[PDB]
Amino acid sequence: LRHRVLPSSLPNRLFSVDNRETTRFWPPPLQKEEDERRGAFVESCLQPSGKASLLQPPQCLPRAPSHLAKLMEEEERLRLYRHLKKEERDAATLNKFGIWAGEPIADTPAAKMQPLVAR
Amino acid sequence: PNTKRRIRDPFWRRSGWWRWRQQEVKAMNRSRAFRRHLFPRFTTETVSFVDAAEAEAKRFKEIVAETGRYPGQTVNFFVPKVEGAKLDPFAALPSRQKRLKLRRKAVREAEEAEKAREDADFVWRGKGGGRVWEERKANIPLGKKKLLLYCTIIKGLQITDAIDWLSSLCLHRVNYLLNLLNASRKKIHEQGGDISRVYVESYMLNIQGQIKRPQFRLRMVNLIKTWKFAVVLRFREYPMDEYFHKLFILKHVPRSLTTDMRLALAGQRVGLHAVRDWYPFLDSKTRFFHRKRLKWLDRTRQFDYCLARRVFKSKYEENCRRRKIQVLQARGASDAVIEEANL
Amino acid sequence: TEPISHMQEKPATLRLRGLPYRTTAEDIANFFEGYSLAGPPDEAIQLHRRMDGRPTGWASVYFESEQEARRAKQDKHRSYLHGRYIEIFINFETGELEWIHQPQLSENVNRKHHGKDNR
Amino acid sequence: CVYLAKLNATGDLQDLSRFLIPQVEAYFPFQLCLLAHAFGSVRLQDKVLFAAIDEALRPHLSELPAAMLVKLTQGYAGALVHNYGLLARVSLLLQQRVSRAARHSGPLLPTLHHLLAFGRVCADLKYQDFGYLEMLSIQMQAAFRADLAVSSSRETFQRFSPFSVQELVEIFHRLKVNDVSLLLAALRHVQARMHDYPPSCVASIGFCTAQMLPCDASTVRQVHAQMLEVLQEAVPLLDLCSLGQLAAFAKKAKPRRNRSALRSSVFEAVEARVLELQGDGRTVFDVGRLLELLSLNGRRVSEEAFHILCRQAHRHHDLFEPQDFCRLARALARVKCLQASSLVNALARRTLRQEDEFSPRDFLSLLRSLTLAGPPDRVYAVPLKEKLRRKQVLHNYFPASQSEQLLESDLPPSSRQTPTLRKGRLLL
Amino acid sequence: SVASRIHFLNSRTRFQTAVHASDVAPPFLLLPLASPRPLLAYHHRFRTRNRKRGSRFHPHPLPLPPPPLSPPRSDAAHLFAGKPLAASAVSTAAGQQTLPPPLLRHLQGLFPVFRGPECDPSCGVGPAGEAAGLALLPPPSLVEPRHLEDLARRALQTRCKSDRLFWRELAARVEKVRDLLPIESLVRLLTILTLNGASGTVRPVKQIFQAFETQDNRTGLRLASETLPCVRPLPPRLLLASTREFLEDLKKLSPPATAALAATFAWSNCASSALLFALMERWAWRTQGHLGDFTPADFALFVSALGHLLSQQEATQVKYSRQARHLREISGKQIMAAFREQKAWYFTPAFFDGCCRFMETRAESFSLFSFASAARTLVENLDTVALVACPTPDSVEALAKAISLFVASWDGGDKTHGRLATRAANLLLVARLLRAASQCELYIHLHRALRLEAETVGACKTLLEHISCELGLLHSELEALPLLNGFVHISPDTVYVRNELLAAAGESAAAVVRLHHAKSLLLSTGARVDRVKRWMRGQQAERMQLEMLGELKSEAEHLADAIDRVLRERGAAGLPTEQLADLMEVFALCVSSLQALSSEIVRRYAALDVNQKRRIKWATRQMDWKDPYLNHCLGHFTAAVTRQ
RNA sequence: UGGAUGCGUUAAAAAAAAAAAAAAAAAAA
RNA sequence: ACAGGAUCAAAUCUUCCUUGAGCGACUCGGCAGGCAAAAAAAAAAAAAA
RNA sequence: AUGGGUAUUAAUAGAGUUUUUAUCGGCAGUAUUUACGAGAUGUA
Repeated sequence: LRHRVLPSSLPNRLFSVDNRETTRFWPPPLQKEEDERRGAFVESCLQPSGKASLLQPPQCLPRAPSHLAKLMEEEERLRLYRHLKKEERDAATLNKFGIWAGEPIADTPAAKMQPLVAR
Repeated sequence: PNTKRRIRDPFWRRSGWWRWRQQEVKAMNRSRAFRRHLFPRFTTETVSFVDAAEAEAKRFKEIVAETGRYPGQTVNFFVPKVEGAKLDPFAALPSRQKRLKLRRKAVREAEEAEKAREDADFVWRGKGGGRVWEERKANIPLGKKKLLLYCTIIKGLQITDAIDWLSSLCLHRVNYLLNLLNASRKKIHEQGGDISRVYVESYMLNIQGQIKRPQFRLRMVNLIKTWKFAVVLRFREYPMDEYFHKLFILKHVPRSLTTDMRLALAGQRVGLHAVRDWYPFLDSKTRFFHRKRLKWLDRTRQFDYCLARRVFKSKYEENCRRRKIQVLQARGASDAVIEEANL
Repeated sequence: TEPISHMQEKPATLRLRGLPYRTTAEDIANFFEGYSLAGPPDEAIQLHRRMDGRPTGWASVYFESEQEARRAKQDKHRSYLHGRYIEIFINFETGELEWIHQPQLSENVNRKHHGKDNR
Repeated sequence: CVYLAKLNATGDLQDLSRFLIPQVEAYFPFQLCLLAHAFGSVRLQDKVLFAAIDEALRPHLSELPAAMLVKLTQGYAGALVHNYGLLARVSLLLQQRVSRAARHSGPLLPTLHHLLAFGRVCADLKYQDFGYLEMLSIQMQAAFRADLAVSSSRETFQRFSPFSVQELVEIFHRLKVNDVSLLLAALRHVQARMHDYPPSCVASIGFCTAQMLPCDASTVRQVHAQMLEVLQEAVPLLDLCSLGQLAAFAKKAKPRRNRSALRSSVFEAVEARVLELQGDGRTVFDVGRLLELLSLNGRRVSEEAFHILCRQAHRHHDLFEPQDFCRLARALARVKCLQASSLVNALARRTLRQEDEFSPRDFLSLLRSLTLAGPPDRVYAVPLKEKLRRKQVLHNYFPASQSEQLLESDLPPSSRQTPTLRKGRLLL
Repeated sequence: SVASRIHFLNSRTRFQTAVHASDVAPPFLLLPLASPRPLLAYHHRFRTRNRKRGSRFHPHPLPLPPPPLSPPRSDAAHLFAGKPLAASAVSTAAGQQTLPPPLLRHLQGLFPVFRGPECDPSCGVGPAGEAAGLALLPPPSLVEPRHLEDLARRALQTRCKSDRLFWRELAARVEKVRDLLPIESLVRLLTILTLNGASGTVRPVKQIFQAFETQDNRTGLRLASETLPCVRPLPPRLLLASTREFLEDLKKLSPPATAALAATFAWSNCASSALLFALMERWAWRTQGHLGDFTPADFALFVSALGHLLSQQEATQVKYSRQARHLREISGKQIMAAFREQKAWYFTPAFFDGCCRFMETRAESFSLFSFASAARTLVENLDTVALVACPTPDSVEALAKAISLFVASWDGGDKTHGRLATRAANLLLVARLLRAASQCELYIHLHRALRLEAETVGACKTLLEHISCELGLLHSELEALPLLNGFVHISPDTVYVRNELLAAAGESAAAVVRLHHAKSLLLSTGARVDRVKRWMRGQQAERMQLEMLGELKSEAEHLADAIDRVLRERGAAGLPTEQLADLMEVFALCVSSLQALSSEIVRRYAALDVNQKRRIKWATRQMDWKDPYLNHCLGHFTAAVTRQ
């Protein structure tokens, strides 16, 4: 390139469920749950323990170790990609607005994503 | 009830309903209402409705006032009405009901004539027009204050909408108004008017009196009254062009019609094509978004007002004609009878 | 358009009420054994469901002719299916617009001097 | 949006895409083509908008005029969106329209200008369509033959122009497609009617042809010799870009006689002309290559010309490639072995920022040249060594021929990251 | 990544190469495996927030008919003007009002505006411009899943700018009811959508997989830009969503359904690694699924799709493995420690052997298209240079036997001469069959020679004889195009058919060269293998000889004469880029066609591989060819070859 | 398993506070 | 918006200038929600099918 | 490399997919709302 082309920042500046560049990891609790369930599924299917985990309805996934190794490599690459992109976006947000999302400090209904009610 | 329902006040508002605010807000509302209209960008003529009977009465009275004589009089003079007179000086002129009958006759004649006129599809006519009926019911035991409520409810509504309105109220004395409306609808249908495009245009209340009864109390005798009133309703059959401009362009659709459409779709009494067929009239959201689509198509000059009007009119007329033909066929009528019925 | 739901013109129909939860289209077809439907049972018989799929207890059955529909109604009205007698209704109009002939509404409702009823 | 793009309101144009997106399917195809061109003109990438535009134009592409197709493809090229799915379809459509061939809309049938515009778009997007280039070569050879056949001097250049010839040659050079017959035909036409060829066109054609073809060929050598004669004749009219291209071409050529004297005189003339372009702060050219050519084979650059060129090199930094960085560093190191400390510092800072853009060998040679041209400030020297070290580990690169942590005292004093307090004022 | 994007944008040596417009294929996409998405469920919860306040019957937007190329007249008086218009224009002018067939008949009787060809009186115009047969079909959004298959079949039977709305609606509805459709119905729906999307398709010349046989102006070829292969028939999201359903209900697919599924995935050029591996493991000879239950056509389709997908899957896996370095995290301590220190087979054998057994057992009940595609796919590379890492030679011997039996039956079988397009396609298929035979022979011989280190000809003749004559006949019968060596007429169908012919020629030349190597292969035991390796890798070696071919020497000479005859008149442009070295080597064996080949190599130098460049260099050196431009390209470009 | 009240308990600090109902360069809606 | 501009040209991470106060601030633009039903001391509590 | 056919990492025009509780009874029918431009000086 001789004249650099500038990518549009609107994907970063548009906050809605229809903009993935911004809603991909939102809310953080459900992002963590998604990552945990993906890991559990990978461990219970691509690393079988000889028993049916029953986490989901059965699938006819490959069982040959040669195929399982490549599937595991693919999943590891996907995990690394997601982690790195989340880290980079968090760093950019911190450097721009000083906004930072952390882990919950107390056991409260809001941290559980539930409404506070008389019960 | 909800106990938090917002009940409206026409004269005061929290947001500020002083007279200057009313002026500004109603200017905004008028602008929006006018901009809601889509108008054809090409027409051949601008025909306007006229009432020959009313014009002739006006000229007759103007001549009487200007010359002091009936039109054609040469010797005698006009004689105004006096106490005890049994002769009507304007007896030669038609009555109001006669003028209405002549209006219906003229509307029928013009409707027949328009079917053989070239360029009839590119003519603008406007709001007024069509046939008019005036129906009166007397001896209603209700007062002005309640009749005003019940008539303000129904003024401007389609006849079936008004009947549904008044039937939902569960009021014993509204049975008089319901009887009047039912009888008027039956009469217009028998005379050949299209019930689908008959609206209540105006009402008039005429007192007749009040029957008084004694009411004996501790220190005085009172008189309690039972009212006697008459109601006159003005029904109008909208011409097809006005019906199209109202329902299709301005999205002012009878709720009775929309409810019938929704019931048909829910009960699956029509095909899946009916959803897109009735999209322009079905629900508030569909009506709003179709109005937006029409506005965009008009502003890009892809929408054609005259072609759309012709399509709507043809579809309506063909549906009615199919109804007539198939109800005749359900009787086992002969082909000759069916053919002659169309002449 | 082969499907009845797709046809612009629907065959003669009947509406059935009183159906238990167990009722199936095959059960309705057996109930109407000996009567000519507008097509195979999967199209001629349509049980009515809510948004969650729960049976409403109402069914629509399509026949090849109005004569057959009326014969079926005459023969099967108040006949039993799964221990409950079923009620059958015509479910199509005449085109005559009989609703225009409304009855005269009472102008002498003397509520306080008449017997009690749930009209 | 078109007006905003023309006015350079890039931010406003970018914001308006939010409301543009849900309306692309409703606009007219020529409106969409103009939208794409407007976005490309400011070099603003909006991939969602461009994808939506492509989906909307899918059913209308075949009926679009050639000018509108060129506008759409030029917008894509300017945005550097590599939609080869669109490029292939446009190439097929243009070929079909030309085969059939053989005021608000514009003609469906294209012209040589439209073909050359699409070819330049393909060069920008690195789309090497050999079939399309074969078609273009055949058409251009026929056009050259007809132009030579023309006799009355009024119908010459009727279908094309010297600028069109230059654009064709540049297209083929950039795409690295060696159409020997086409290049020879272009050189023959240039020889036949060189008196009508602008000197800038001659310089560009000579540059591209010498870079592409061997100069040992008899015809190529003769034509290049005549072109060099005319260019040395017309040096006083040339701008900085044409001067740099002429300097490169005069050295890449292989003349029959006075090979060294020709290059020496060309360089002397270029030096004399550069001083006359001191204030030309608008033209874009290869300062690094010009400096390298001037400082080569032991030749020493004139002090004034070197100062002017290094002063002007600051404008081009935002346009530099890794190879441009390496070449400029090489030129500065050679000239020292004069030194432009500010230019070296800017180069070091920019390469530290853009470290990822460099291959192992490129980065190693660039750092060597940076050190040899007068070492940059430690603030850049130290982290650059760390980056080179990391790159060598990652790429397992260790050539046969082959520090500390930063200290607060090494930070620039213009900033105030040290706790020291100084007498003076901060004039806002 | 941004770094890799910048690398590509900076590179002056990397290009997207295409000899002809139809070369460009959609980028290959690998579809990751699925897992529960509570986050996406949350987003859906938000999206459905206000359904109670909306319409219960048409919540979605009304489709917008595509607009015309030019704006309409300012007064917008189409009915008055009276000129008939397109169906979409009619709908927009009517404000998207439905026009059933009887209404259209009436309105056509009255006014000519409704008398356009797109307005069929027996169909209607539809509420959004749906013309012809589609006008009678209800919108897919409202159709129940149990009727979608019949709806799609009726829609496809119709085979116009408003058809895309219907087909996009169908795709969306299928994606929504993927989990309600029966699996077989889902496969058939995908096939129907692919057929509609790619109707009027032309295969890339250099690509092997093809869904259907080519048999079913001057030629029978029509090149439509709107349906080039680069247009992906299906959206990747639909395939991604359907992968989970297929994996859950894979055991209920019949052999034809599995073949159709693989065909659709290969047609769209999207791969799911898990699904492909599961399909490979499900089927084996005599794995509760028999490869013999397949018919020959379905078997060939399945094998071709699987190979087409797996090759690119392996390539992407390798490239991503190379990329993973920069995603990995390294520390400065490890970096310093580093200097302290300083101071390709993707078929499982159980499946390859089964496929070879199937071919050997049923070679006699194949067609040219099916057998050639299956054999060429099963052969592919065969690790011929490097030579589980490799398959057992027994399977390759069975494949060679299958080729021989098929050739024996097919020679007796009679041929049909149709359009030049079909004839060229068949010629290319025969050339690819010859290539597969040559690769089988070379692999078997290399295994035997390696064994020695540690310690069919008739079918080839028949194929060569057929090719050498059919090539000349097609060249004579095909119109003449201009030569690279007021526009000039160059028809695209003619160009494409010429490319087909030249691809067949290149495949034949490659097969001949590989046969030469296999025959040369039989101290000396290792010397022969080293010689073969040097010839294939482009290192210095003694000039090859025709005598090695033996019984095929005359056939090779006749093929070379035919190729010279073609290249002399048609020119060199249009040759496949993957066989220029093979053609040069054949010319070297047999010693204006040579000049044409050299000029084309010079023109395409930037797109050629380093191995091809080395082979061409040494072939020219042995031939004593002295092209002054090929010399310049060989000696002044591609440092990777100049320095060695 | 709970509700209300004081005959029960707590506070008596903030007022530029607690809080609110009308973002206003919009000068003829 | 690091969006536009200047310069012998900026530590990674802009040396400055412009952006009247980058619309009061942050968002949305198929946003927004008056009535019914069902609930309901102020409030809160049901995704769609 | 008397130097840029030149070395490194294009996911590239596509980073795309509906969670949990729950034996059984009940609500979810409607209306308003965004082009208050002169599309247009129509694509040169």
